[PDB]
Amino acid sequence: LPRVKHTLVPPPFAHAHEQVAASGPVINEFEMRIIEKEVQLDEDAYLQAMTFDGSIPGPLMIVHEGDYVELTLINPPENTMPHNIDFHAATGALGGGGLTLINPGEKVVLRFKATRAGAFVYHCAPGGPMIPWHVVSGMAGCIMVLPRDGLKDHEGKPVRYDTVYYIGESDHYIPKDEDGTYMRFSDPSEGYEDMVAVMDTLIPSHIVFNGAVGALTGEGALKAKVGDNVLFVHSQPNRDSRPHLIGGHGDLVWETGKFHNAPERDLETWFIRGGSAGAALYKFLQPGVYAYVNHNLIEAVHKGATAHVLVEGEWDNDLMEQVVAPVG
Amino acid sequence: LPRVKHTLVPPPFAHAHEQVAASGPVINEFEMRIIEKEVQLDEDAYLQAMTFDGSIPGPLMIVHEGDYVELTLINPPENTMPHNIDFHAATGALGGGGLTLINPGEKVVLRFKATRAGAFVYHCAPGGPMIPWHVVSGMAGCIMVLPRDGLKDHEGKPVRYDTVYYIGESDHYIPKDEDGTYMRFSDPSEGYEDMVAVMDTLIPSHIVFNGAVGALTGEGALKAKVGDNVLFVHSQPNRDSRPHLIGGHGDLVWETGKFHNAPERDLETWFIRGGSAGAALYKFLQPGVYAYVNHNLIEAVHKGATAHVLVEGEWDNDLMEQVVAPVG
Amino acid sequence: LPRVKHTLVPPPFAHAHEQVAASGPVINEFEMRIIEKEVQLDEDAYLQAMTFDGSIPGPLMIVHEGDYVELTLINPPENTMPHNIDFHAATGALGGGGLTLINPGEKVVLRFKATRAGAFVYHCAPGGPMIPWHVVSGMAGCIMVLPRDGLKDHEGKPVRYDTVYYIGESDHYIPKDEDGTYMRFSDPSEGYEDMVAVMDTLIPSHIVFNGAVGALTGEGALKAKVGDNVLFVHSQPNRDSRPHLIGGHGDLVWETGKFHNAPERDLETWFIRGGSAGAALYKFLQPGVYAYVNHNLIEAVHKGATAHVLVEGEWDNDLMEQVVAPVG
Ligand SMILES: O=N[O-]
Ligand SMILES: O=N[O-]
Ligand SMILES: O=N[O-]
Ligand SMILES: [Cu+2]
Ligand SMILES: [Cu+2]
Ligand SMILES: [Cu+2]
Ligand SMILES: [Cu+2]
Ligand SMILES: [Cu+2]
Ligand SMILES: [Cu+2]
Repeated sequence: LPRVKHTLVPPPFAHAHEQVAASGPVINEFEMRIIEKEVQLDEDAYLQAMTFDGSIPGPLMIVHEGDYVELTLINPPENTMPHNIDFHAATGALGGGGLTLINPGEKVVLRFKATRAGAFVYHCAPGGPMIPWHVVSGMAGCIMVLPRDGLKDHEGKPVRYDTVYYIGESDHYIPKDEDGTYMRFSDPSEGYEDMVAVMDTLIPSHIVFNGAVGALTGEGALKAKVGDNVLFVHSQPNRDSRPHLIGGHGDLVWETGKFHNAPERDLETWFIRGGSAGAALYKFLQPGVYAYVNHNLIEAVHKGATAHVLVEGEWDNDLMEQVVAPVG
Repeated sequence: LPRVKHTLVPPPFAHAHEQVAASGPVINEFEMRIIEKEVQLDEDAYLQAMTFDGSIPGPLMIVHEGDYVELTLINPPENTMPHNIDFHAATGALGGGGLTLINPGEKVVLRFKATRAGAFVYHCAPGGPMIPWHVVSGMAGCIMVLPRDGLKDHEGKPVRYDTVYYIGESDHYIPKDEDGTYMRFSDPSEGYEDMVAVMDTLIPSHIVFNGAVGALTGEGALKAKVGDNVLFVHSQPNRDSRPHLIGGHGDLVWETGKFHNAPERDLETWFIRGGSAGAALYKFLQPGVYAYVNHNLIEAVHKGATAHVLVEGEWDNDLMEQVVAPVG
Repeated sequence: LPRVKHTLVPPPFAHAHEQVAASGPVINEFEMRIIEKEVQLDEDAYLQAMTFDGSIPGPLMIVHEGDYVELTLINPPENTMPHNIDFHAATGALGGGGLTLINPGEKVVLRFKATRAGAFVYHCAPGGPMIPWHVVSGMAGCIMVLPRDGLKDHEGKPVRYDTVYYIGESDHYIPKDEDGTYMRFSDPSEGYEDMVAVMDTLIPSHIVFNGAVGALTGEGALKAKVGDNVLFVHSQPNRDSRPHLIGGHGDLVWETGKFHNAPERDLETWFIRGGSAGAALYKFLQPGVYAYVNHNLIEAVHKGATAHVLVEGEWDNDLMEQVVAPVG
């Protein structure tokens, strides 16, 4: 088979690809380095992060149904623990976790057949309590396996996107000291027992897109223009989310994320099950600012689950118009 | 276009309408007044409420797909803060929020095209932390945009309801003093910081239908008779719910609430995503008392998410019969 | 009508049955005894349990659509409270709860027509605060009503399972003393007020399959072989779950659990609404160990929602292969 070496890019962007496969099955070669590091989630809050390739979420991989995926996974000697990878896209050996456990100073190569079309979570899952802990420390991403002939709507008709954005949502459990200030540690292990107590409450201290509060706002805002059909691929490896595009809709939504299932239409809010990725297409109709949020608004605003989309184009008063401006 | 002025009625009832549109597109004129006021949620518990039209939820609006909606929104001078409105039914300007921000002593008129069929949440969303706070203080309702030719089942066949009820479910976060008694305040602002702490736990103190524990029980129980096809439109603007009609089913369920998607059948329990409205039709077969509940039973019973339906008619022993009464 | 007396077996197994009905409608006779008893959930944790037939979950009943179900329910004199049963499968009288309330030292016989195909929760629901309390003390099971002609896929084609397993997931709220140790009581009533406080937080202390942490692991692991099509019927009577078969998929998934609705395909993770049962079929392709988990991984690992499946057969390197073993 032909082998294609890909260069991953940081989320929310995606490496170069084509929606409709240009070839018959290929072996897609990917490489990722595991990076443990403290990251700043908010002005007053830090996480002892464990990442694929230095980003939360890990980068998006895009392949086609029937392709193979060959991952070189490296755990550099400066990391402090073993890691592995479980692809929900894959069949067998706990998604690949049972064949990819590597100590710092080791690498491994896993191949699997992308037999099923859909956006899928991949995440670290080293065993026992390590499993949730690695995941809630940021060790999860997504692979999108597109049908070879691209996406189809509820009627089996072609649908093409102009832009794909990968929104990784992650819940985190940062402990606080007696003074109510978030705690900081030398490394992940020193913070573990304090983090476990917060985990056991099941209440996140933070719920973020692209690894930090406000990551996808300001300079990081998503960009589009009126007329663009945009695919929003949204992962949540540990906890449910309820995405909503404020001022928009889900034109075609695969909330369970698997492309051979008929999508729903016209959704106001959809549902991402913890442990999964979903996808929604919207064609922008109005210019302006949009917020993409988890529509538990406390999670959106207090916990950090808000992104912005900035949309260029011309306003359509037939869709919406302020007939009388605020007046006494 | 023809203009139709509607008189809203308090939930769970709905203003006069016809399921199948009597006309081609019309401009539907609605007016609502914002009312801030303390409301009693339970025997020992009060909320500093912010409401559309003095009710939690705000009243149901019913229009048809392709109609326009023209809302006059008034913030009377006796209120203490700015408010706006975001219709999930609408396209652009954050659902209308970006064009409807009004100070006390102001009004605004917004028009939008109801381009998509479904039950949709509308809610206040003034910006930043104001967003969840206004919503969890009760500032949310629903608009139902029916297909011009009325509802259709999974086979595209006409389905007609005899009665519609709008069940608005709302989560609230009432703080407690050191003695464990729920706190009361002079106004919403005086209660804000205490309420924020409860919000951050993500645990509601109360989860209610129609604005109070027991609101839809006793005198407020819903009414039907055997043979009635009843549409239950159920909103939850901030948090998930899992409705269940005890002793019944969802005959046709649009849990994501959008009428051009095929409904599921025969559901025991369905799922309303926080930030959305869903709808379920049931044709009553047995007389008696039914409870309509959020089927997290702790939320149903301890938090307040229980309504009753009282159904007239004749019992059918073929469906169910007590063959042997309780005996030693 | 012909009468068929069934002998229930403890979960996760199912009493003898045939997927395709061998007959026209029959009256299915079942008997269950209510057993109150302390059960051990984990090494350090006990529950004051209330059970159908001495198991959490209660045993699986299997019938066909259009059959009748006739339950003899016995509350032996050694129990301390009244109990009843609500079948979500049934129509009228709060699912049968209104006709089955029995004191210790009493029995009752309820008949209902299994008019709707699907997996359905049954649970005790004696009234008011008793409702959630009985349920979270373990008093819930499942009845599966199969279409008379067996299961059909998304295209209406026959699908046959080789094995069915009933996974009952239950949330529990065990209180802790000042020393942080889980409390133990003489009986359910002595533990009630302490348990209520934990319930009101909505945070389970434990979330288990088959009634205990690790119940479906070790000796209790589920068994299959490559090529087996296995139906996983999964109930959760009070709280949502998000099942995932690690290293596998849901080939055909009815997450809302009702067999006349088209199933989704290729799911990584699916969603069981609290108050419902869902079902997923998977045909095993790789041998080895699988974990079946609630994919909130904190719930899976810290709270107890993990089961194992041990699968015999031959490994297929085309699906997955470790191309390079861990190396420096
Ligand atoms: O619809 N914005 O919460
Ligand atoms: O089915 N009543 O919880
Ligand atoms: O996919 N195992 O969490
Ligand atoms: Cu790891
Ligand atoms: Cu996983
Ligand atoms: Cu407001
Ligand atoms: Cu909204
Ligand atoms: Cu009971
Ligand atoms: Cu129930």
